[PDB]
Amino acid sequence: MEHVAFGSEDIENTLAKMDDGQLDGLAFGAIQLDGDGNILQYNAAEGDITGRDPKQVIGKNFFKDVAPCTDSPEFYGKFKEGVASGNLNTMFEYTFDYQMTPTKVKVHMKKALSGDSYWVFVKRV
Ligand SMILES: *C(=O)/C=C/c1ccc(O)cc1
Repeated sequence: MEHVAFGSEDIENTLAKMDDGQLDGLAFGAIQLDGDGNILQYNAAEGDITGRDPKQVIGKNFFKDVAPCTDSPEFYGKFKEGVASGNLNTMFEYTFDYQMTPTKVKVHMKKALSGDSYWVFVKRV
């Protein structure tokens, strides 16, 4: 493992050092999105939760193609408000149910420290 707790206050600073391999050492799912919702990074824990193969989803649009069940005010609407504002820090439960067994999770979206990119962190509940 990497030693980082889900929901940690300074998670964006800790995950700024991780390349894709390091991200694969987290205890929770982690996705890095650009401001349009294209997938930049997608770790092994997330693939275990959702069934997606990480290298096959990087470059895809999370809200349009990968995760249409999240294209809603309750998930994508929060994301795009945060992108537009340039600030995002929200944690909520959600169900992932697209071409998969419905899976209840806790989601934490947080703007990355540098640049303009956005983390989506996920764990089972
Ligand atoms: C709903 O369509 C959710 C889909 C989904 C969520 C999270 C992922 O990493 C992959 C697909």
